[PDB]
Amino acid sequence: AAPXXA
Amino acid sequence: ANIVGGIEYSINNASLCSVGFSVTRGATKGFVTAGHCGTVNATARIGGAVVGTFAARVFPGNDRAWVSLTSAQTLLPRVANGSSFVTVRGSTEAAVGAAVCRSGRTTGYQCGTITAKNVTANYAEGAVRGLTQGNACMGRGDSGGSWITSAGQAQGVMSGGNVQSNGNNCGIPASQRSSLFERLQPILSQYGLSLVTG
Repeated sequence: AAPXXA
Repeated sequence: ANIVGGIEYSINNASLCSVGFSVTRGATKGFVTAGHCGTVNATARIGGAVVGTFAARVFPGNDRAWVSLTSAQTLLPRVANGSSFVTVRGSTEAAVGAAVCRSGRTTGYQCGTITAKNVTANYAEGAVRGLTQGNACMGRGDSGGSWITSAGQAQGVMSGGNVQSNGNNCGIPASQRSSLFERLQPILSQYGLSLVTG
């Protein structure tokens, strides 16, 4: 999972 | 600028995020967004003009922030849906299984359902706990944008999820998407904010 941003 | 949920804003002339919701703190105008978007005092711009700065944020742990705007900004109780708008009416939290939509500058307005609550995201920066998961798709740049029911109950702001190599999770089936949002209730109480409604 990654935050989102751009 | 007219502040509507879902539109683009930039942070320190670099990163892009989306507005979550117009809010007020006493006479101060603001918008709620994702904490990952900026640090305290970072400069937010809309269409190239300075509109305010980050007044507070928490990230990782939680994923929230609010930007205090100049008095010249116009707050609106609306979220972008294409060229149309969804009116914000309140912040009743929907339950698991309810339909919800999100708005952001990269994938526009996408809908799905809420699939789980209290989910932990292990981002590289550290874990973010207590997020709600939905299966509406999203992409890089949607962070901070509005999550709302079609009836206008604001749910929270876009935090993150399982973006694929094309920068979004819209190319994988709803069943495989994990799109996480920070609940709005705790952000309104933590910072003493009132949602703008219509």
